[PDB]
Formats: sequence, C-alpha cells, structure tokens
Amino acid sequence: DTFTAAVYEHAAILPNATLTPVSREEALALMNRNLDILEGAITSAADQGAHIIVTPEDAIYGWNFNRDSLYPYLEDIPDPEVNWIPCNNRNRFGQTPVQERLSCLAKNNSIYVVANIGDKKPCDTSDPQCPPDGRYQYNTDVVFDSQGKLVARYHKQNLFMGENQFNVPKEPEIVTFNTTFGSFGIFTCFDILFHDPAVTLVKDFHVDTIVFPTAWMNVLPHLSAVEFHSAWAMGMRVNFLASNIHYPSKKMTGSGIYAPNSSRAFHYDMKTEEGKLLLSQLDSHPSHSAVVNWTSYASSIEALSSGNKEFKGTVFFDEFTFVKLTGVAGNYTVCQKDLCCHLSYKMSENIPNEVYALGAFDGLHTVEGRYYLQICTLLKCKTTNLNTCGDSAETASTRFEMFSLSGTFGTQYVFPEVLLSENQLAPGEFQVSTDGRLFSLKPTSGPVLTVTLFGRLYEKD
Ligand SMILES: *[C@@H]1O[C@H](CO)[C@@H](O[C@@H]2O[C@H](CO)[C@@H](O[C@@H]3O[C@H](CO[C@@H]4O[C@H](CO)[C@@H](O)[C@H](O[C@@H]5O[C@H](CO)[C@@H](O)[C@H](O)[C@@H]5O)[C@@H]4O)[C@@H](O)[C@H](O[C@@H]4O[C@H](CO)[C@@H](O)[C@H](O)[C@@H]4O)[C@@H]3O)[C@H](O)[C@H]2NC(C)=O)[C@H](O)[C@H]1NC(C)=O
Ligand SMILES: *[C@@H]1O[C@H](CO)[C@@H](O[C@@H]2O[C@H](CO)[C@@H](O[C@@H]3O[C@H](CO)[C@@H](O)[C@H](O)[C@@H]3O)[C@H](O)[C@H]2NC(C)=O)[C@H](O)[C@H]1NC(C)=O
Ligand SMILES: C[C@H](Nc1ncc(C(=O)N2CCC3(CCOCC3)C2)cn1)c1cnccn1
Ligand SMILES: *[C@@H]1O[C@H](CO)[C@@H](O)[C@H](O)[C@H]1NC(C)=O
Ligand SMILES: *[C@@H]1O[C@H](CO)[C@@H](O)[C@H](O)[C@H]1NC(C)=O
Repeated sequence: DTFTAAVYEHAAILPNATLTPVSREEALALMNRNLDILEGAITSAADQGAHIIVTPEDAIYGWNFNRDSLYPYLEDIPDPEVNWIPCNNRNRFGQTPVQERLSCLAKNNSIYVVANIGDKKPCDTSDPQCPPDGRYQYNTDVVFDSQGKLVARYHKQNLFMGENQFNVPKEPEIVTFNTTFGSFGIFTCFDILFHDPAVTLVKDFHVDTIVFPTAWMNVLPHLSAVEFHSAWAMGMRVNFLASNIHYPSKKMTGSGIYAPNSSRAFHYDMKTEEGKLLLSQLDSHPSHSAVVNWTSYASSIEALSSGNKEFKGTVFFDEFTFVKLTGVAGNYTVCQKDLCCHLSYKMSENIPNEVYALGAFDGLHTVEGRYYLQICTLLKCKTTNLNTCGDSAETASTRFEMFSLSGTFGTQYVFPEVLLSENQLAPGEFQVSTDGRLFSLKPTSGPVLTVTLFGRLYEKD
C-alpha cells in the first residue's frame, strides 16, 4: 500500500500590524485572503491524486502578535472526540468560520487537510493556571479528514523565543489520527528539537508518518529546514511531510516529503516570492525495524589521526573543536569531552581555495533555546581562514568520491544530515550502517556543504 502525499510552501499575506487589535471582521478578511491561496493548493493537490495535504504554521495570520492583537483571529476549537463535520453543521459550536472553510476544503476536495490556526479556551479566575486575560490561547494544528471531519487538534508544546501571544498546555498532547494509508502523528516547528511529543509519537505510539506545519528560520550548517527535517525523518525511521512558510527575507524556505530511506521531493528557494506545491508517493506502512547503534563502530576503533593541529570554531554560537582536512584523502579523529568523531574521505579532486574541517561538539545550546547537543560534522569552512569554519556557507565546489562519518554518541537520537551546494539534499547517495556510520554509496552528485551526525541528549536539557 502506497499514498500520494502533498505539501505546500506558502508566501503568506501578513497583517498590516499592529498597535491596536483589529476587529473580528478585519482579522477574518486577512485570514480569508490567506485561505483563498491555500484553497488553490488543496484543489490542485486533490486534482493530482493527493490523499493528504499539509499547509504551514502561521499560514493564515502570520507571526507578529501580542496576546491582545492575536485574540480577534482565534476560534474555540472543540475536542475532536465531539465527532464534527463543520461543513455539514456550521453553527454547532457558535462562530467558527475558519474551521468551517477548512472542513469544506477537505470535504469538497475529498482530501485530508492539515492546517495551523489559533485556539481560544475561555477560563475562570477559579483554576489557578488560568491567565489574568480570562483565556488560554494556543498555536493549534487541525486535521480534517476527506469527509470534512475534525480528526485531530494539537496545541504546540515547545514555544519559541518571543511567542508571548500563546500558552503551553500543562501536559504534552500526543496527537495521532489513523487512516487507510497509515497511522499519523503531528507536531509543529520547534517541537522537532524536543522529546515531547515528537519522540514519543514515534517510539511509543509507533506512527508511520509525521505531518509537520513549520515556519522555520534556516541556520546553516546544520539547521536548514530541508536538511534537518529530512535528517530527523531518517534518524526516526518515519515518513515526514514538512510544510513551511516562504519568506526569504527571514530565511524561511524549505518544504519536502521525506521517507525513512531518503528525501522523496524537496523545495528550497531564496530568489522568488512565490509559494510551491510538492507531491510525492510514499509507503503507507514503511519499515521502522532498521535499528542503528550510534556509538558501536566509533567506540571500537582507535584514533585515525595523531597529534594534529586543532582549533576552536563557532557553529551557531556553539564552540566546536575542529581539525582541518589536509590532503585530497585522509582519516581524521577529533574529540571534544565525551564525544569522539571519526572521518574517512576522498574528494573528487582538490579544489583550490576551499577548506574543509572535522568538528566535535558535546554541550548545551543556549542562544534562543536550551537543548543538549552532541555533534560530529564534516563541514565546508566559509573561506580559507580557519576562524570562518562553522559559519553559514551556501556554496562549495568540492565533490566527494567517498566519506564515512561516525562518533561516540551518548544517545540513540542521532539525525544524519547530508547537504549539498546550494542547500540541495542528496537522495539516496548515502546510507547509515547498523554500526552508526553515515557513509556515501556513490560519489556525491554535487559539491558537499556538510555531512553531519546531529545528536540530541534530551535528559541533559
Ligand atoms: C490503525 O488502523 C490500522 C489499519 O486499519 C490498524 O491495523 C490493522 O489492525 C487489524 C486488527 O489488529 C489487523 O487485522 C488483522 O490482520 C491479520 C492479517 O495480517 C495482515 O495481513 C494483511 C493483508 O495482507 C496486512 O494488511 C497486515 O498488515 C501488515 O502487517 C505486517 C506484519 O505482519 C507489516 O509488515 C505491514 O507493514 C502491515 O502492517 C497483516 O500482515 C489477520 O490475521 C487478523 O485476524 C483476524 O482477526 C479479526 C478480528 O480482528 C477477524 O475478523 C478475523 O477472522 C481474523 O481472526 C486481523 O484481520 C490489520 O492487519 C491491521 N492493518 C495494518 C495495515 O496494520 C491499526 O490497528 C489502527 N491503530 C489504532 C491505534 O487504531
Ligand atoms: C551500543 O554499542 C555500545 C558498544 O558495545 C554499547 O555500550 C556498551 O555497553 C556495555 C554494557 O553492555 C558496557 O559495558 C560495561 O563496561 C563498564 C566498564 O567500562 C562496566 O560497567 C561493565 O564492565 C560493563 O560491561 C560498555 O562499556 C558500553 N560501551 C560504551 C562505549 O558505552 C551500547 O550499550 C550498545 N547499545 C545497544 C542497544 O546495542
Ligand atoms: C534553526 C532554528 N530555526 C527556528 N527555530 C524555531 C522557530 C520557531 O519555533 N518559530 C515559531 C514561529 C516563529 C517565531 C519567530 O518569528 C518567526 C515565526 C518561528 C523557527 N525557526 C532555531 C533554533 N534555535 C534557535 C534559533 N533558530
Ligand atoms: C463546499 O461545498 C458546499 C456545497 O457542496 C458549498 O456550500 C461550500 O461553499 C463549499 N466550500 C468550499 C470552500 O469549497
Ligand atoms: C584511510 O583509511 C583507509 C582504511 O584504513 C585506507 O584504506 C586509506 O588508504 C586511508 N587514507 C589515507 C589518505 O590515510
């Protein structure tokens, strides 16, 4: 059994903003301007045979808000158990025009629709956890099945820096929906960097596929959307539908359809202002059985290089211990604290004025979010100057005939990243071994920007 997956990257119409909160009518008009565009993508996807379509986080109202300015955009989204088709019973829960339209879009096009909107939950001064505002406001994913029925509601657990317009639920919501084309899990944006609910859906609830509305700000060399989201799908052995906001001025671009084996379709564009609809086939029940011990090989072998010239380099405000790669071929080992990284490589030719380095990082990230990292990276240094290794580099000229990366990871959550010039994925030019080695299967189709083993130690957060 297979199915056709669709994702839409959306150039959103943002509200004029801000000062005084708009009226419901002004809020609704903006939301309908965005919905008219999403309607175009949903209908085409459905006409092209897609069983499900994911639309981005904040796609209907954007991201510039405080609690009071956000309020007029919010609807009380009921509990999915309530058994409701808003397209067939429009006023069951009072004034709900957005839910009604999303329900009709899914129903009239006979397709599952995943969208991100805002939930309002009025509360009284009685419960202590109730805000002085008189309500809870949540960043909410809604899922409508092919008949227009609300089948899932997910309130984002992991809020980002300055997302002050929203609340966090007391307990993480582990939201799943079952279909004739697999079991589906859902989470949003920054959730992909945490354990709850992301890891739990995969490891405990055994979902086949994740639907992921995102409004992702790209941070090279490891946290470009297409790169990290496909790495997480590969590391977690799950299908993954990433639907992102298109806003190049904020480095927002990178939607795709990912399988456990490799990427299946992807989109990156920093040049145009246009959205993009992607479609691709996937297995309904892929194999999740291909287990990897990430420290196996690396903890068995001895250092591949001795007494080398090592230097400190900054990668996304994190201080990595690096080792320059000298020669068209080599074997290097570099360590930082409990982590030892090993690389075996051979370039297609040595390109002049292009420096590559092997980096190790074992520590806590703190800038704009706290999370514990263990990273082994083969990266293209931005320039020939070693103090530029770990800086955001978008192009490279060095292809590689072979690579084999590994590390002494103190975690089972390691995401394998392969990123080519210019922010292009490499399907299926690489594989991961049961030993925890990220290695090439052919010479790379294009020049390499990075080959990384991105590990998360959730317990040390
Ligand atoms: C989400 O929805 C899914 C889909 O509906 C639910 O999964 C279904 O659960 C049913 C109940 O447990 C399963 O029914 C039993 O099936 C076996 C036959 O084995 C299957 O053969 C199928 C046809 O070839 C095949 O689709 C199926 O799935 C595959 O399983 C293999 C592993 O073997 C895996 O590799 C694949 O990826 C895929 O999952 C199996 O191979 C029957 O023997 C069994 O017996 C009957 O019991 C009935 C009573 O329940 C009775 O009517 C009858 O007389 C027999 O005694 C059941 O019919 C069904 O296989 C399974 N489908 C899939 C695709 O998983 C899932 O439970 C839902 N989850 C939640 C949380 O709600
Ligand atoms: C993944 O592979 C590694 C390597 O085999 C596994 O880690 C190893 O786990 C064993 C336990 O089975 C550890 O042994 C212990 O050694 C210490 C002394 O050093 C002591 O407490 C005991 O003598 C015990 O035998 C071993 O040290 C450890 N190695 C490392 C580097 O952590 C790992 O658990 C495997 N995981 C799976 C699920 O396959
Ligand atoms: C690389 C990664 N990118 C990232 N992380 C998180 C969010 C996120 O959750 N957003 C939610 C809505 C959003 C609020 C800010 O304005 C825009 C819309 C962005 C977006 N991009 C990252 C991680 N840690 C620090 C910095 N960046
Ligand atoms: C869906 O169809 C119903 C009638 O079939 C119609 O009233 C409604 O406007 C349609 N909605 C959309 C957004 O297609
Ligand atoms: C790297 O290691 C492999 C395996 O030991 C070896 O075949 C290869 O020649 C080495 N290359 C260099 C340049 O050290």
